[PDB]
Amino acid sequence: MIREGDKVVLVDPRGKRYLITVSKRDFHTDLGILKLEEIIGRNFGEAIKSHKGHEFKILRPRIVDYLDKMKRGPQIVHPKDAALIVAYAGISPGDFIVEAGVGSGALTLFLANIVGPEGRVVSYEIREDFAKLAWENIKWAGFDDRVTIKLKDIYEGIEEENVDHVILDLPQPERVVEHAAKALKPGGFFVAYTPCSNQVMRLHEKLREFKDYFMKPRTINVLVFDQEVKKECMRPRTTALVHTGYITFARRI
Amino acid sequence: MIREGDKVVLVDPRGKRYLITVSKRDFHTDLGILKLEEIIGRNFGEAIKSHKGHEFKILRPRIVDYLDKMKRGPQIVHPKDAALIVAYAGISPGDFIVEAGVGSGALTLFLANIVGPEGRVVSYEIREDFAKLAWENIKWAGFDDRVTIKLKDIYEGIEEENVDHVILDLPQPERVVEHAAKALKPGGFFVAYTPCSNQVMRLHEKLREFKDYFMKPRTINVLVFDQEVKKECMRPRTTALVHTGYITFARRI
Amino acid sequence: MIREGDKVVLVDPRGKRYLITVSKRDFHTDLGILKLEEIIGRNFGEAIKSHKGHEFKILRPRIVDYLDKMKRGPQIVHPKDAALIVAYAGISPGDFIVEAGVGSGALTLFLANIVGPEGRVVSYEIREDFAKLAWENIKWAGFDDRVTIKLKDIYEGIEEENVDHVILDLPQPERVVEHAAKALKPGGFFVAYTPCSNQVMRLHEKLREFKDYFMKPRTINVLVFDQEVKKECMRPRTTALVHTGYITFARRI
Amino acid sequence: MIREGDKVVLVDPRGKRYLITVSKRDFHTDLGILKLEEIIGRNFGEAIKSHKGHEFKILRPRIVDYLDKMKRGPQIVHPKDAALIVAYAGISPGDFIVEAGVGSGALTLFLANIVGPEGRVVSYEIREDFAKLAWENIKWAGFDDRVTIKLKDIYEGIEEENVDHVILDLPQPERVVEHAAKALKPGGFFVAYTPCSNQVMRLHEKLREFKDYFMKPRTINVLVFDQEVKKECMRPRTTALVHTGYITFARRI
Ligand SMILES: Nc1ncnc2c1ncn2[C@@H]1O[C@H](CSCC[C@H](N)C(=O)O)[C@@H](O)[C@H]1O
Ligand SMILES: Nc1ncnc2c1ncn2[C@@H]1O[C@H](CSCC[C@H](N)C(=O)O)[C@@H](O)[C@H]1O
Ligand SMILES: Nc1ncnc2c1ncn2[C@@H]1O[C@H](CSCC[C@H](N)C(=O)O)[C@@H](O)[C@H]1O
Ligand SMILES: Nc1ncnc2c1ncn2[C@@H]1O[C@H](CSCC[C@H](N)C(=O)O)[C@@H](O)[C@H]1O
Repeated sequence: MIREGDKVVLVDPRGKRYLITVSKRDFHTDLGILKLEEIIGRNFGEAIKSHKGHEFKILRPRIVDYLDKMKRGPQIVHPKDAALIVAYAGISPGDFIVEAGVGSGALTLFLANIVGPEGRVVSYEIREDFAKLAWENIKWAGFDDRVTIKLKDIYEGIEEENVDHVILDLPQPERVVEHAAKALKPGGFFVAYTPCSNQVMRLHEKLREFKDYFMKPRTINVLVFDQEVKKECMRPRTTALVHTGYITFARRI
Repeated sequence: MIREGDKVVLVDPRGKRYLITVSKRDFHTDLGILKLEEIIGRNFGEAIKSHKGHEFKILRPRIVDYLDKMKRGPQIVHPKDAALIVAYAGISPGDFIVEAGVGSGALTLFLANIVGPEGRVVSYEIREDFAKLAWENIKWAGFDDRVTIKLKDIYEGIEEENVDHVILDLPQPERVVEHAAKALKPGGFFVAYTPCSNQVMRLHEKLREFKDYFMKPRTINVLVFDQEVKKECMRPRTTALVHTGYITFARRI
Repeated sequence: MIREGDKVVLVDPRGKRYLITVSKRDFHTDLGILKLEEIIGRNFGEAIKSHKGHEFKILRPRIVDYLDKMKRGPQIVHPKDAALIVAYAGISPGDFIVEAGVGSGALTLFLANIVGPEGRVVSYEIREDFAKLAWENIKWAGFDDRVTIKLKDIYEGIEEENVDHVILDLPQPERVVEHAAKALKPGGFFVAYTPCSNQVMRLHEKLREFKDYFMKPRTINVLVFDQEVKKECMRPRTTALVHTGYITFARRI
Repeated sequence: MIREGDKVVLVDPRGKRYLITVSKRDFHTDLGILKLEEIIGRNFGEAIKSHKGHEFKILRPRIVDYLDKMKRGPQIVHPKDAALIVAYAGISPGDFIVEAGVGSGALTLFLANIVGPEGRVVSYEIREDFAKLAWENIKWAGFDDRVTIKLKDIYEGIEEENVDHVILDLPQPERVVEHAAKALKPGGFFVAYTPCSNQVMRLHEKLREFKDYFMKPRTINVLVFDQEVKKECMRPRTTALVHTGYITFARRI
């Protein structure tokens, strides 16, 4: 039951993915021209061929596909870091999240998927060009129902009340700690992602000032090694992404 | 609206958590005796005092509290590893998951929380004492509605059809690859956690045999460093958990 | 040609080492009493037996044995860190090194071994109990000929001239930068080991002030993983020493 | 007393090094032409200028400069790995080392520097073009006195006797274990560098066969992180070299 306007992932013989809207149009590939209207009426698992006879397999888009093919700026939160945010703050279906700044919306997409259609994410942003980019990513991924972008400076305050988590990727998360203490419910998490150890120190100094409002904070950083596994040789990949940012957690009350 | 039989987390002045069922009983602490009936009628955020005048703050249990206080055996999947499984396989609210072996239920609790009340997890297990331990953990955490434990050897087959993910923490995941190829929907993930590099090699040799059923597999391992952040000194903690297991992902067709 | 008063390493059937001075005495072990005079006249490679028949093999002490069996306080420079100091600063036979503070002498032993009998290490120290501990370790290891300990505060100056390397494990290495610029020959290294990232920042600010005296500084930290290699399972050891200190290098002129 | 035919390091205003032989020639640079005869008669620490007025400072070449500027092939042992070899096997001035294969001579240069003018390194090699490349590097660095290259296959045997260390960067170090057991003195080290975990497993199986000849083997791998230290931000460098090879040590008797 694939209809016109539906999104679909096409998979190459090389295993390359193309995330595509189904329409009566020509799609130009590396490996020939695809007649997209052929997809209509077909099912996931089936395939289409280019004019050169190369086969493209049809998959339902998953969160991994939207995240991988998203339009982005240079600074995003990596899936490995979003993964640890979700895990250590216990982010759950139905949660209400305040986040800032929205950026390209990578973290936002990840979180919106996790809280599900009855959860909510409100993301503050001060750059209208990034707000627009993120909004387009979020509509494209199908999460406009649960995510709202505000063009507003979160250092001036958080309008929301009884929130589950306040999640920051901002230059100065210490300017949000007081607002978060008021906005968060008992047991909710304050979480901040910060590239520099200078940021971590300034954040911790603020959290110490607010020690009657939070449990003991914890700061981590995560590294993921890829393994090269061939018939005659397993070893880690030679180079890795070794640093993106520190992640600090503080539980309210 | 805290009623009798409700679960509650009590937080120490030291920040220690006690995950408790509310009844009219006496609770014995490090810091004196608590009269749990006093919790009844109270609200989250409020507090109770021990007979020695020590204050215990009252929180709603979150997934982090269940995971942290769970009854466990010596071999569990760590939250950092569960986090990366969820992230790289795109595990989402409503998903249908086959898992084995259930173990103590740690990975199962984590996944059950992510898939939500309309998702499902079916966990196979061959040791009835672990099946019982996991079942008691899952009922305690409130997930009996969405998780089912089967006392059955998954090497003999997977009954389920059109599953989103098959997720393994088993000595021999290569003996499940064919069953998973049949059970998984197009685009679903096979994921296996394995402590030893020998397991990774055997698994990859099997996935190569089934290269027509899966995209190119990926194997990772994740390390999380804790930071020590004091007024005058920030540095990583001296010692870390540096290895638990490798994680392999292969996407179906 | 093993004589009385020689030092010798005795190796257990379990592979445990005992670094011992050969005299006509009784040595009490886990595995029985050893008659040490029986070593006299023997050669390296041969063995002695305890009164319970357990065999102790006789080796010549190497630097690894002195380092491993040295009397120490709680804060030393680890061999892995000393290794990188030697490597990245190009520490060589015949070099003249100024070091501070001596501590237990661990770094000093390592460096003294590398510069050889014609190199020299001068180590400054302000605590006389540590100066004595280090001196006893250095005499025991046979390096009194090339190492001198000074009971003097290196923040007040370095007397030495045309030195190859100034090597610091001190709370405030920035108070030594100016003295080191004067003491070092052209192309010599300033090197500083520091546990905290706050120390690294203060040091780098000082080195920026002295940017006309040094090349661009480099700061590293080193992690060594142990592998567990059994017949049926290879994997990294579960836990590791993941942080000791950062190491900063700056080459003079 | 810089005379003609001497080697010198020239340092750029940008901090770039040029390792050069002093002759009456013209040296063409990025920053103008250098009249190299001007160096004659001068001292280390002084400078030459290009015709364009840019200053090049004069340093004595150190092992770090030879290692950094060496002509190499694609596969060398990294200084961090050579560092741990030296450290954990206790490689010392005066040692006699057998090494294979010589490669580009990077490990050989490192080791030759450590053993000093009275130590010896004998390196076996089976490819004549690499033997020649290494020989040219070793003569250039000034170590022809202490290093000998043999065009010979070390799997056929080690001619040398009472050696301190046998040091391997070979596809199959297990084919050398028996020869090393015979060649090594009591307490000498067998050391092997291997990129793949499969090599580590085959090597350990051979060392278990020879367990009456060696103490318990140890396998490590080393990672060095670079830190970025700017006035307003300290953080690890984003990317790192995360794997080169494992290093296995076994002490003879
Ligand atoms: N005070 C503030 N309030 C709201 N947004 C802010 C802010 N200060 C900075 N920002 C925004 O925060 C963003 C940091 S980049 C955030 C990237 C995002 N986490 C992603 O994964 O795609 C920038 O877009 C910046 O404009
Ligand atoms: N073939 C098989 N089918 C089902 N369970 C199996 C199995 N082989 C081993 N097991 C079970 O797999 C488990 C591995 S320990 C699993 C721990 C779990 N992931 C947690 O986080 O708590 C054991 O309980 C073992 O009994
Ligand atoms: N200004 C100063 N001058 C000389 N020594 C100093 C000093 N400030 C601190 N110290 C000494 O520096 C030492 C730091 S611990 C050094 C450990 C040593 N690197 C080892 O490996 O064993 C202490 O012994 C302290 O007493
Ligand atoms: N059996 C054998 N005997 C001697 N050399 C061998 C050998 N098998 C392989 N080799 C050589 O071993 C080398 C591996 S590359 C060694 C690189 C070297 N450690 C460096 O740092 O520069 C190659 O030059 C190869 O020709």
